[PDB]
Amino acid sequence: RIEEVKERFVNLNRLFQELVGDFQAKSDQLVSVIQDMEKISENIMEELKKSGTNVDQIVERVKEASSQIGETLENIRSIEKLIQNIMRIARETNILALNATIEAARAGEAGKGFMIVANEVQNLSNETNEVTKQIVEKAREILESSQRSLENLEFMANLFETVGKTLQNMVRFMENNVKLLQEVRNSLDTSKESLSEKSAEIDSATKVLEET
Amino acid sequence: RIEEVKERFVNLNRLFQELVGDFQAKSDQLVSVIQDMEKISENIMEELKKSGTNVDQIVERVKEASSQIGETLENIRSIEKLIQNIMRIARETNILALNATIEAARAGEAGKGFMIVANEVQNLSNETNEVTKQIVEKAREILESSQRSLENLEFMANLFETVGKTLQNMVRFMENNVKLLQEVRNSLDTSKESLSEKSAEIDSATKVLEETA
Repeated sequence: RIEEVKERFVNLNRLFQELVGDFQAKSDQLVSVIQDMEKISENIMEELKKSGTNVDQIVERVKEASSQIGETLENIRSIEKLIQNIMRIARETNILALNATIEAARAGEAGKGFMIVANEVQNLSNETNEVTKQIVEKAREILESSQRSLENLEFMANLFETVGKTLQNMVRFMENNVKLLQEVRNSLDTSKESLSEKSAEIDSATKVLEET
Repeated sequence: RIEEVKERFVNLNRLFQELVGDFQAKSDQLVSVIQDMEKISENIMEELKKSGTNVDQIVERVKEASSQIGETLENIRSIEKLIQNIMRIARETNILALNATIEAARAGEAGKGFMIVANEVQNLSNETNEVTKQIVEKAREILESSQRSLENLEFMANLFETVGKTLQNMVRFMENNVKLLQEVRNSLDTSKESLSEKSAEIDSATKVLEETA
């Protein structure tokens, strides 16, 4: 009759033992899965850090390529001012020769020698002016090319903006991920311990009942 | 005596129940963060993939940028060819100016004026020669810059190549991590429900005992 209610306790004790036992098994198994990727996560965080250095270098490299394009733009400006000077020299040489040929014709037979030489200096002056425009044409091509480069570099800087922001969002997510996982493990370990402690006390108490 | 044990169970069960309830509360809160993180993860994966295509575009653009420097390289080389032509012309004009002073000097006093113009043409030719030297100096500095920029683009291209890989690695991790998250959620979901049923069963049975015997 009293032995009748004893089986009730023992039975209840079994229920606790089976519950905690399952809990221990479930959480340890969960903890193992979390741990299994703890290594893979360290490599990733270390990779995100090195990524920041690559990002920083790229931002400066793009900066450097721009200032350099800005250097040849300056040099072309100089070449253009210089080539214009050559052009003026050609023109000044040209009228000196032209006016030379006129006066050469003023004088008689002796002027013929000077006339011929002055005629050639003219042709040469006109040829220099011709090459000059060819250089201008090239200089202008380089200006066009350079402008397309500066725009291409801005396009790159624009597009890379998202890339930098994305890696930053990744680093943050990784911190929050690590933190969430820690809390998960923390709740599991803490709960398993306190609960297992509880069934341990329920087990002993049970032993007392049957013991005497 | 059945009493001291019965009171022991009642007390222990009570405390036991408080603990389970506590794990369920904290469990619920963690699950809420997991779910939110799975959504955040989804967005970051989309960001990662967009950065990938962005980097691909950039890889193609640095190649274009390299073509542009090379074209300036061809043109600046064409300019040096053209400058040499002007240099030959200036030499050719100088000796003509030289044979001119001589002829004027042999003409007599009437050649004094023709000597002046020829002397100036010489000087002008010499002038062209000097300006040309400055142009050569500038034309080389552009080459120096262009090559320097070509090496910058080269190291840039391979720098974008590292980021591109890193991006694919991140995509790989996020895909994996999302699975872990889903797995932890599911594990928590099922355990909460079973722990609840099992704990309720023991709770009821404790109450049935506490009231009898």
